[PDB]
This record gives sequence, C-alpha cells and structure tokens, in this order.
Amino acid sequence: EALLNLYRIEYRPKDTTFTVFKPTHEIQKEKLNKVRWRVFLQTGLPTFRREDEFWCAGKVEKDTLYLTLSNGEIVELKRVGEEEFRGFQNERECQELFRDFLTKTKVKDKFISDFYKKFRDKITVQGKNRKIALIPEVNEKVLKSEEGYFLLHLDLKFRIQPFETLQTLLERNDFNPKRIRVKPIGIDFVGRVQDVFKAKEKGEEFFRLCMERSTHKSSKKAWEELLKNRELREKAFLVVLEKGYTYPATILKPVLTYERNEVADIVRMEPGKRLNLIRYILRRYVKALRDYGWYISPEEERAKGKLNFKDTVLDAKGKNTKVITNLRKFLELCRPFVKKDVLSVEIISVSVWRKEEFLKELINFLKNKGIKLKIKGKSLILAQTREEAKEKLIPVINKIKDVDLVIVFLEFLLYDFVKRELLKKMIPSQVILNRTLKNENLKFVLLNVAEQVLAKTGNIPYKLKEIEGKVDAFVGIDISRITRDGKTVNAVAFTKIFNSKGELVRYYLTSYPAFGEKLTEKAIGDVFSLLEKLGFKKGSKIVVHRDGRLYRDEVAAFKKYGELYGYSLELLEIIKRNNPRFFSNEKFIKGYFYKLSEDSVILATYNQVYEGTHQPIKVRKVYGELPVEVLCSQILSLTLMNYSSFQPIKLPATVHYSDKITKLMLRGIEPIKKEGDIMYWL
Ligand SMILES: [Ca+2]
Repeated sequence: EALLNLYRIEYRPKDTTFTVFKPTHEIQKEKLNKVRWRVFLQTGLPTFRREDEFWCAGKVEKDTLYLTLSNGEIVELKRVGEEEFRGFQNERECQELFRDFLTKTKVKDKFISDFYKKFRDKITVQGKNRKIALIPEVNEKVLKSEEGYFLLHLDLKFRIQPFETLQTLLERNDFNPKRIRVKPIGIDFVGRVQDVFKAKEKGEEFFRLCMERSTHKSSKKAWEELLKNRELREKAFLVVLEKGYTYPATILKPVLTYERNEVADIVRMEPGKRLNLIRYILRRYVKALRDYGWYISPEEERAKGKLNFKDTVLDAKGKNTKVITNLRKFLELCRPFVKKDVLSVEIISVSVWRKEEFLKELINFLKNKGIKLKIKGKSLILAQTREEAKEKLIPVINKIKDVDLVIVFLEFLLYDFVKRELLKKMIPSQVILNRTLKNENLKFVLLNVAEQVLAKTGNIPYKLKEIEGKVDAFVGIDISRITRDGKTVNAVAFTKIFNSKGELVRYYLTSYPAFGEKLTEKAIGDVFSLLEKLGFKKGSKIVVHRDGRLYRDEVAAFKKYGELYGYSLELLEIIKRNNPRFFSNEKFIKGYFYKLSEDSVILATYNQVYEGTHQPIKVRKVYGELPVEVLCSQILSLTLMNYSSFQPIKLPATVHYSDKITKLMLRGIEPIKKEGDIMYWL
C-alpha cells in the first residue's frame, strides 16, 4: 500500500564509551556545523553535536586540547573528558553520527567505485565535440516518524557532469561563466559562479593560507598544487562561489540540467530500479555498520493512506462536477466568471490554414461563452530554423502594446523562450504547438486551450465549491534574493492572496532595495498591509504557504504582524526538492501520505502520469492551530486552481510558479511594484 525511501534506523553500540569536547569560548550557529566536521577530522572518530558539547564515538588516547581552525581563520579550542551514551535526543545527532560512519568505513566510496566498474559504459554519453558522465550521488538524511522512530531517508540521484574540468573549460573557449552551478570533486556541495579571476593575481602565502584553511582533502591537494606548481598557478583561475567559498577552477566540475536529452532520460529509471538499487545500497551499509552497532530495517515504510480533499468545482451558473481529469463535458457546457467581456489579442505564427481554422473555432467557442477576442495584430514569422529566435526577438520586444493575451503558433527551448519573455512583460501567453494540432484530437486541444485562456484573463472557467476548513485567505509567498559577497543586494517578493473558494483575490510583485532586516519585515508587512487594504477584519484565519523553507526571520515577522493586525496565522513551508519518493503501481497516488514528527507530511499532490516523474512534496506546519491533514487537503484542492485539467501540476496555486517568477524579476534592470488579479503565468 505504497512504499517509500524510509527505513527504521537504530543505534545500540557495543563500546558505549564517548569522549566529550566543549569549547572554552562561545556558541556560533553557522560555525557549529563546521567545527563538528573538524572535530571528526582531527579525531578520526564519528561525532555528533549535543547542544554545546561535541560527543565523539570512542577513545582517543592522550587527548587534551583540540585546536581546530575554521574557514574564517578563527582558531577554536575545546577540551573535557568522558560520558556514556544513552540514545539520541535529535534526528540531527543520529544523522551527524551515521554520516561519519559512512565516511570512516568508506562504504559510500566502495559503492561509487563498484557502480562505475559495471556501469561506466552506461553512465557515459557522447556527442560531437563533447563528452558527459551521469555521476551517482547518494544522499542520506535521518528523519523521525509520527510515532517516534528515526527513519533513514535514502536516495540515489544522478549528477550530470562533463569530463572536462572548469579549468580545462575556461582555457579553451570563453563562454558565459556566471550562474553556472559547479561542484568540487570530493565535496557534497553545489554553488553558482559569482567571480572568476587569475591565480597569478595572488602570491605564494595565499595558496598556503587557503590550504591551511581548507575543510576537505581534495581542496588541500588543489591548493597544494597551485602553490607548488607554477605552470598551473600562472594559467589557473580561482572561482568565488555564492555564499563566499573560494575554490580553484582545477577541482570544479560543472553541473548540467535540461540527441543528449534522449540518452539522458534513461536516468529517470523505473520505480523498481531505484527501489532495488536503494535496496542494494542498504545491504552494504549494514555489513559495514552492524559491528558498530547500527541497524537499518530491510523493509520500506508504507504510506498511511489517501487523504480525500474537496475537488468539486463549479461554474457561473453553478454546475457541479468532481474533478478527477475535469470533464471535457463540464468544460464544454460551463459558463465562466467574466472579468473582461471583450479582449485585445496579438497573434504570432512561426511557420515553414490549420492554425487559422483553429483560431476561428477557438474565438467561436469562447464567444458562445461570453468572452469575445478582438484581434489587434497578426505577426507572421517565417522560419528555416533557429534564425527565428532572432526574428521572434524583434516582435516580442514590441508586444507590450496593451494586449490582454498573446496567442503563439509554433512550428522545446522554443516554448520556453517565448513564455519567459511574455512573463517578463506580464502579458498572459498561450503557446500552441503545431505538433499538438497534428497529433491530438482537435476538440481536446480546443478544450485544453479554452480552459487555460479563460484562467489567464481572469474569466476563470470554474472555482471550488468548498475547501475543507473555514480559512479566510490563502497567501502564498516566495522571496528570492541576489547574493553578492555577504549582505543582500537585490530581492523580489511574489505574494498571491486567495479566497476560501480558491479564486485569486490579488497578487503582489515587488522588487526590494538593499537593507538588513528591513527587507524581510517590509516584504511581509507589505503583505499584511495589502490584506488590510483588501478588507480582512481582525480575527480572520490566514494560511500562508511558503515556496521555500521559512527562514527564522520570516517566521518572526509573520508572528509579530499577525499579533499587530490581530490575525489567526497558519504557516506552511512547501518543500518540493529532495523528498522521500512513493513507489507503487497504483498510478492514482494523488492524496497519498506518510506523516512525520513536527507536523510534517510527505504528500502526493498529483497522479503518476509519466514514468519515474513523481516528486512528492513535504508540507511542514511551522506555526498553526489547524491539523496538517486539514492543511494538506486544502493544498490538494488548490492544485485545481491551476486550471490544467489535461496536464498535471505538482504545486498548489498559492506557490505554483512563484519561484520561477521571482528569479526572473531579479534578472531585471528595473524594479517592480505591481499588483493584479490575473493569473498571467499559466
Ligand atoms: Ca526561493
């Protein structure tokens, strides 16, 4: 009844003797995780952090003081002796200690090397003028169940990386370095390139210093070479990454995303393939760690069940029908909620009397639905090939005209390019592919298109009848910032305020200047003053969905602005990346769940359509009066507010597209301050 990457993990050590280390100085949050790493390096025995005390697994002979040196340059001293271990207090401690065992027993290294021996041939992809490898990454995190047992969350993903180094690459040809996600060899880290400069620019002691300040071994050895090898040092580059971390171009390998696409889509794997592989990885950990006192359950943790949600939607006349794939029937007969009876549309065709026949049928379908499209201007473009990305650049730049919608007929980076540009100008866009009319049944395309054009223009086809829970507004936020050295430069906030019936009340997109705490606070106070501007009286229930992880600062701002305006707040974090997957043959997984400790739930938000393409989200109730199951049902109901009946959308309307829109506005030159009531991104 639905399996997951979760296995009951347990630790019952033989030699229960542990050496404690406490600093003679203070506590430094960001640095605590770095010290713990270094305590494990100098000692050689697995370590965990119990508040201030650094507990180490075993006996270190003659141990007095530990003089670990951090990245900063700050030296840290710590001493003390023994105490006997009686289980863990956190999942964090379990993970910290478990991980160091995988390292010291080199079992993840034996695996990586044994997976290359049989699979090197399969792992490699070749093209004309370039060669790529699909490097395996095994990420383990220790979670805690509802009941209280620790779960080893174990997955296997494939990191797409070129054979060539970032140095070999920067040497040959000068391609745009910034925003390129890179990763150091023996390091579990990925960051985006900020600054590139020559190693000639720095003298002898820099390399020796940055070597003495290097956290891992491959980096000690990379700085050792630039210092000791002058052939290298001259032609070498040093790369500064996002958070600050400086690494030599010599140990940096680029990380790729996006025929290569075809041969690299075998990486999606069948659910049986990851599951049996994860099952193969587990077995090796148990050989390597049973003697050390570790147990890992061979059996996956099964999901609890299906969470029903209110999927019933209705039109302007009030026709009710449950949404399982949204009837074509319902969308044929439905009367929309008209926001603009008459519309101004621009059209574009990328060609080499079907498009025309279709456009006419569209116009008619919608006319008989109350909305009339009035064509402002047909822009016909003539392709041969790619020369068009240029011949399309020209008409797109001028398309701000006053258009309500833009319909484009194309003959995949094509769809992607066009939508992004019309997203920047904030003009709703419907990109009809010529391949779609050729391949699908014209009525379904007409319907697929109908439902979507209606949503984009505020003339929504339907809205939910009931959402479980008496909540007065659903606000979804993502705040994306631009990092330059240390303190925040540019920032964009995108808020989406919704109804108890799921309809869009207002959105708010603003770019914010450079100030410390006044950023987070203004961004969230602005959100609050907007709710006030929208007539939300004192004591109204407000559910907030955060696209990312709610930073401590944000959680704060909310609670205080919740106190200030007298609102009943519910704060949810919506984590889409690196969650425990669901393995089963059910194919109708929407609503499936596994429940964790601090009211966190691994949830299936959409049904399995394409193979291996199933990413469950992790919903966390950071702050809240309502149960997670209730909040989860509302998330599930709001997925339907994305008006994509023929296609699936993983995210609730409150956060769907929120992270893509903010990161886009950041790449701007001008700041925004816009408010609307149109779902222009769809
Ligand atoms: Ca973000």
